[PDB]
Amino acid sequence: VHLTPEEKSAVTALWGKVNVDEVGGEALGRLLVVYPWTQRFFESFGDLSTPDAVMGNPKVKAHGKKVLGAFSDGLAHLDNLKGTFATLSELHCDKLHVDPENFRLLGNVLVCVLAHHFGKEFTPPVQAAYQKVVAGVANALAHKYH
Amino acid sequence: VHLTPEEKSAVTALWGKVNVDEVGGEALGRLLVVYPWTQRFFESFGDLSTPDAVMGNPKVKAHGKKVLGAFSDGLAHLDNLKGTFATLSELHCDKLHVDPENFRLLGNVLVCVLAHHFGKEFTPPVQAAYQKVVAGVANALAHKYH
Amino acid sequence: VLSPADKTNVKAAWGKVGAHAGEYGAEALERMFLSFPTTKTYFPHFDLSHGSAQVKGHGKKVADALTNAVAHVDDMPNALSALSDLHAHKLRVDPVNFKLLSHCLLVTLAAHLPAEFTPAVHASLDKFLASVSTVLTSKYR
Amino acid sequence: VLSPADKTNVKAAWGKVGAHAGEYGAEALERMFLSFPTTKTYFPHFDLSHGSAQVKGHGKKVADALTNAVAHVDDMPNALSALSDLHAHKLRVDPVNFKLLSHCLLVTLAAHLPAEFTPAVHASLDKFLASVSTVLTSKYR
Ligand code: HEM
Ligand code: HEM
Ligand code: HEM
Ligand code: HEM
Repeated sequence: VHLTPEEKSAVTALWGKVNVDEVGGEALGRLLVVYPWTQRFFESFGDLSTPDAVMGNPKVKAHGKKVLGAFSDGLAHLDNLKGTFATLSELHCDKLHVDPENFRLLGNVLVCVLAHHFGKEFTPPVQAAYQKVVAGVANALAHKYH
Repeated sequence: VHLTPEEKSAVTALWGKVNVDEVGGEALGRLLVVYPWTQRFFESFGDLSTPDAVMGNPKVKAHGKKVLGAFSDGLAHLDNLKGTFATLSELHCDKLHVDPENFRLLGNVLVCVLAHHFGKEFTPPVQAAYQKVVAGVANALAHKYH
Repeated sequence: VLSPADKTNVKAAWGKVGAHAGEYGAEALERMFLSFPTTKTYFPHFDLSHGSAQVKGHGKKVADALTNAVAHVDDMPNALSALSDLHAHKLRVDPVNFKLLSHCLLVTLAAHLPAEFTPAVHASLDKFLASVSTVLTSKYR
Repeated sequence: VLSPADKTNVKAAWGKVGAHAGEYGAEALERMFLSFPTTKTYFPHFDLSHGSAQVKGHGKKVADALTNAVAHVDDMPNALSALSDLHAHKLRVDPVNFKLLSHCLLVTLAAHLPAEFTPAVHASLDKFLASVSTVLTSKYR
């Protein structure tokens, strides 16, 4: 993914403010609430009955932190996303058989979470940069389908 | 795309029986009728006002031939679909900006056309083989998007 | 959203299915299982073999549900609520799967009703199936 | 298909937008144009620059239609018929573009109404926008 220097600066500056212990959990929870068929993949997580149960799930938050970590990894290797996410692509595609549209949904909910936490600062140009990154990650994850 | 010898045989054998002058136009025509937003790409074709008008359009039938020719090309090079469709990918992605879901729709309507034409001969296993081919083609056309 | 023309097309074509309903239903499932093997995942405890009586039986259920949808075209959510519950709430079927079965049903219909499967009817049938899929993937109760 | 609670959530959330509906629709458009440049293709005759007055006026239009839709939640096809005509029949907008706009709208709302943008409201608005999108992309008259 090619980011202009200004874009990279914008991306980085906002990412420096993200609460690493919370955002991925927020994102994963919202995916499970907004697109409920995704719960099928996390039945082992326990109670996902309601919005509150989902958002309050410890397993959801723990897992969310792992997800965020993968996004941080991507941000540092935008040049080589397919290589960086090779193992995650095999897991998601070959083993779990997650439909690739789901990768797109999670990236978009992540964007909605950033907008939620950063309001004012999440300007159109900042969102545009983040849309490239998230499309990049989604494409790398779906590589095995390609 | 990898077809077992058995699958390639099945595909191959049926394809030699396809009316290359007509099947492509039927397929393009049905894409335009079934998913009408696709017509926006063929405005220069004239009268696409009614199913009747789409199906009897000379430009649709002529263009249909070209599309089918591309599928025949894929069949002959299942090996290097990506290499084979490189120029077509560039046309469709970077010159026309066709959303990739549209490639899958055309692939599926072709399948419907084959079923309509061959009746009982278009068996479940024959379809399965054809689905791998159509997905391979759509994936090769979408390459520039990946 | 279906046009009056759509509803008429659908009633006419589905009507021609008749007592073949179940057979057509079973064939569509077998087409799905072979073409998109990932769908088998939702049927862990089925005998998905070639002339499986389980699939034939299920095919009949699917076909009857479509007949039901046709005979309640104007108020589907109310007529298919129990099916939404099963598919959406209990099974949590990824919506992509509905596109696969819909496609396999269209293929089946094309292979069996050559005179009825005109571009206009193909268009209405696709729209109808997308309508049904939307109901079955939604949690509206 | 929307549940009764979805309907309540949308009405409530849309209520909080109120006076800013217009500014929000304009921002949503701007976000879409920047983030998904291919969408600009439908507006060749538009000044798509930052403070473009055209986008601002167009944002109002979009927002007014959503307000109407919220008001006619149980009756969208009837309410939006003219808009369906324009988008589906005249402009022939590819349905993917409705997902892009819907997403940009959610982002705008999340950005401006953080307290109101709870998981449940987010879920309800997403379904609402999908329903609007379905109406606008189908020809049924
Ligand atoms: C941007 C998209 C995504 C990213 C970056 C991502 C990242 C990850 C990461 C880092 C893990 C942990 C791997 C490990 O065990 O070391 C994981 C596991 C998993 N992911 Fe994702 N994921 C994404 C999308 C999804 C989606 C959309 C789904 C399903 C709807 C999904 C389902 C799963 C499941 C079920 C596991 C569990 C594997 C296990 O715990 O055995 N993921 N993902
Ligand atoms: C499997 C999918 C497809 C295949 C194999 C295919 C194949 C082709 C071929 C062989 C050409 C002619 C290039 C030449 O002039 O030599 C072409 C052109 C074109 N295709 Fe496709 N196509 C596919 C899907 C689509 C879709 C889904 C759309 C739009 C909805 C589309 C829109 C066009 C247009 C607008 C042109 C015209 C360019 C021109 O000839 O001036 N194609 N395609
Ligand atoms: C047009 C769309 C569909 C229709 C009309 C439909 C209809 C039905 C019906 C009537 C039943 C049986 C309920 C009963 O016991 O009375 C059923 C069950 C089921 N359906 Fe579907 N279905 C559709 C799509 C799908 C798809 C796309 C999948 C997943 C790939 C799926 C997976 C299942 C499963 C797993 C069961 C339960 C079987 C069992 O455990 O006995 N369905 N469906
Ligand atoms: C939430 C979904 C949408 C709604 C409620 C909506 C609403 C509207 C409204 C109210 C108008 C002007 C009607 C009039 O007063 O004549 C309009 C026009 C238009 N819309 Fe949309 N729209 C939506 C999505 C889209 C999308 C996704 C696109 C393409 C990316 C699009 C492209 C257009 C265009 C090109 C026009 C005509 C502009 C002109 O020539 O002035 N719309 N829309």
